[PDB]
Amino acid sequence: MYLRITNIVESSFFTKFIIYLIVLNGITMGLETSKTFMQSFGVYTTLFNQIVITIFTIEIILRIYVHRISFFKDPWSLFDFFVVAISLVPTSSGFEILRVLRVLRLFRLVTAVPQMRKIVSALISVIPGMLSVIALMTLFFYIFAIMATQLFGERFPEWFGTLGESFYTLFQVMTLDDWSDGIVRPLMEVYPYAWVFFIPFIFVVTFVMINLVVAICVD
Amino acid sequence: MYLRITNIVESSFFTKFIIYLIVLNGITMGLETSKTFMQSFGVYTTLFNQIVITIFTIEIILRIYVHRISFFKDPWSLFDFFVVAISLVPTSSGFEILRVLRVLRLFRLVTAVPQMRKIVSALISVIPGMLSVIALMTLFFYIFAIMATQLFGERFPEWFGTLGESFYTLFQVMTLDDWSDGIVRPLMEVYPYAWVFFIPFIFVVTFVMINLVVAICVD
Amino acid sequence: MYLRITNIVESSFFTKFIIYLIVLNGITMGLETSKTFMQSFGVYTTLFNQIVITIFTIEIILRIYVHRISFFKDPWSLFDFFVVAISLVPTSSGFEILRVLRVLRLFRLVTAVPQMRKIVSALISVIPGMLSVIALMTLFFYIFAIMATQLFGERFPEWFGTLGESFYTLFQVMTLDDWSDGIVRPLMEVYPYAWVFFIPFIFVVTFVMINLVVAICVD
Amino acid sequence: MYLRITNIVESSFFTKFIIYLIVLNGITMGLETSKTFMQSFGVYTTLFNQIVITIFTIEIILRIYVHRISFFKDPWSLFDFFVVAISLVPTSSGFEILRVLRVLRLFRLVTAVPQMRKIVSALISVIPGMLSVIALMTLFFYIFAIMATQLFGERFPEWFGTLGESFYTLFQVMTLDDWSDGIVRPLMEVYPYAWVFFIPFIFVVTFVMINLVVAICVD
Repeated sequence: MYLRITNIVESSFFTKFIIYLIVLNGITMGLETSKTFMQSFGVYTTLFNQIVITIFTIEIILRIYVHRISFFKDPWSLFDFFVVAISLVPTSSGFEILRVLRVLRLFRLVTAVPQMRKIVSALISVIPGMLSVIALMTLFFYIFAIMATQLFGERFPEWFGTLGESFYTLFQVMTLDDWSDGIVRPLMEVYPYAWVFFIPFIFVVTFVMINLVVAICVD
Repeated sequence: MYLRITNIVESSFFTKFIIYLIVLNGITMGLETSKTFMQSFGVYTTLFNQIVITIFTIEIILRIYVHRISFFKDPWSLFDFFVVAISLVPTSSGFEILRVLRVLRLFRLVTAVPQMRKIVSALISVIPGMLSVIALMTLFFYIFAIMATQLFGERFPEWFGTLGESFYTLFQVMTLDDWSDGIVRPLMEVYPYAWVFFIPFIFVVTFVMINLVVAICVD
Repeated sequence: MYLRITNIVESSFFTKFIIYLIVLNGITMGLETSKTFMQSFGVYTTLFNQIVITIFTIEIILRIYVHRISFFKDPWSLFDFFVVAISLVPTSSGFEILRVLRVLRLFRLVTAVPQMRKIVSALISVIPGMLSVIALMTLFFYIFAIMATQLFGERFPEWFGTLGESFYTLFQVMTLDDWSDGIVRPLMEVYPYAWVFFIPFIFVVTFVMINLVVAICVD
Repeated sequence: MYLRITNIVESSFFTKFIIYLIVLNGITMGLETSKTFMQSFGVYTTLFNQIVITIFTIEIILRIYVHRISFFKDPWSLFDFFVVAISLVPTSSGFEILRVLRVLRLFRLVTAVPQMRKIVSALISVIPGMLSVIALMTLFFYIFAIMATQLFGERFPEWFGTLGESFYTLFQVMTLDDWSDGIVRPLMEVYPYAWVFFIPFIFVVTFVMINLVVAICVD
């Protein structure tokens, strides 16, 4: 039966039938958003969904016989597996992000369709060249997040009260998001020199970030 | 008479006459801005305006006899047709954007003056090589926009209450506009973990955009 | 006496003496900032200031005899004349920005010291290659500034009430400065679709600007 | 005994033992952030800290015998000396930033591990080719900071009242942070033309910054 199904699975029809369902379930998921649409055709699309979920597990079963070990060493397939598994965790119990994480199956449109895979791959490939810098920065953040917690967290605990809070705030300063009127002018009403912490933080972090883009512009 | 007008239309004088009108009609449109000016020369200009609109339909009519089918296959010519067409819908009925969309005719200074054609074409030409990325992202936006509507739309309906609302908010976060103090800090007073949605969102989207600029800086 | 002074003017000591005065006068101007310093040594400083202003006119007089026409065809010389000229209009009358525009003489440090000249020249030289795009942009801004004034200036005159206000507001959206929570979200409370005006505006302008940087990242 | 210790110090075990304390002390410093953690194990980790602080002085003492003058001409070594010395200044007297500056020792993970060393060095190396620009800019900032103090500091002392405040505010406009709704729109309520100061300042400064990135994307 193997070559029979290996011929079904590898069929152009099959790959296109899946791509056809993704665009439908994506279109159908934009509709589940509408409280109006749901009052009318809610029962329709709850079923249609569970239907596609089966079809997708059947496929993942079919795809596994045909590829076996080869399949659990394919990034795009591994993905597809975990993304369908999520969609299988009952519409109940645990966390309800699991109900929400179901929308991640629409990323299969990236998986199932080449050129996308190409483009995603193109992107992902740039990351290893970035890991030295990314490491450097995270060390830097960690170091500064610590200083700030112990320098401003007493008076300013919303923003710096906890190590995690300082991380969030420092991230916000890095994106240069409302950094002065939002964080540093306030801080300075109590700690006049806080500028001595943040201006250097800004230079270094933006400098590094310029460098990193230039590196991605030469590899 | 065909060649008579093909020599009128194709004449340098004809083109320079048109360009001359555009600059005048453009100057006059900055004047229609002044409620003061309109109270004095308001009548002067409304007529000046209907005049140029005629002169331009005459030209488009002329330009078409000289080119026939070659014309409705020229971007720049097609443009001026539709742009002049907008300005033909009577000053009344329907929507009032049509009255406002008239000033689109000043883009004819781009259409009728070389160099601008060069630069605009330079620009437009870059877009095809971005279509793979642009799609990747729009798929991404669509996915996240759905996640956010169902994760935050009950408590935060201004920002995430509807799929389209979420598009806009997500757009704003992506342009890194007031994202933390404006949207996520508020969100977190109710959903402590919202940062788990927006920081990853910020990374991907900022990553992708650097790559896109670096790609353009290759092609 | 000509070659005598041409040997005075062209002397290393002369130039270095001038550069000496620039850095001294520049330091003195930072001190003129202090309301304290001025109560103490304000008199000390205003005389030294007028002294420097004399010396500089003397120099500029001398420099011209030694170059004649050659001088008023030197950008950097023209600058120095026009900068020293500003500092010559008496401490009284007309516009008082003239008292303030005096501090522009510290740009003589760019003018009198090479390498700076190099760097400045390096920068300025990039400009000609940008003028087609800068023209493109100004036309774009002019067209949208007009549309916005007539679409929004009635309900929102602070931001769009006048052609000039719209220019300013459009510039601000372009710097992506507080654009959503500051301008468009407000606008939309009255004009739900204003997003159809600003998102396209934002795309084009940010596109064009990226193109301009890559263009510069090639020449 | 020299070659004995020169074989202790230069050993793989030595180097990797130091790296072990850094990642341990660094972990231990994130924990001293928690006032919870400190209420239970505060005793443990103050001593652990003093332990590592001894070990680091012992090590720095050892490393100096092995290198003598060669060491005080190594940037990376000099660093570790200063950073350990900071951590020696008693947990008392003077200022409290010295207690806080202790966390700078976690930068030894950069110093004591290559690739980091490489990356940091790669970055720093880019700096000297920026110094003409960095200098140019600081002249410009100083000039405009002076102008602003005398144009806006009377009515607007929080933002432009003092030379240093003008520097800070100018920095913020340069990072394009809340500049319009935060500073210039306000300013314009009193000085209508303030846009004539900040728009040019924005152009020059944003221009220069683009040039500097393109420079770094050449060298």
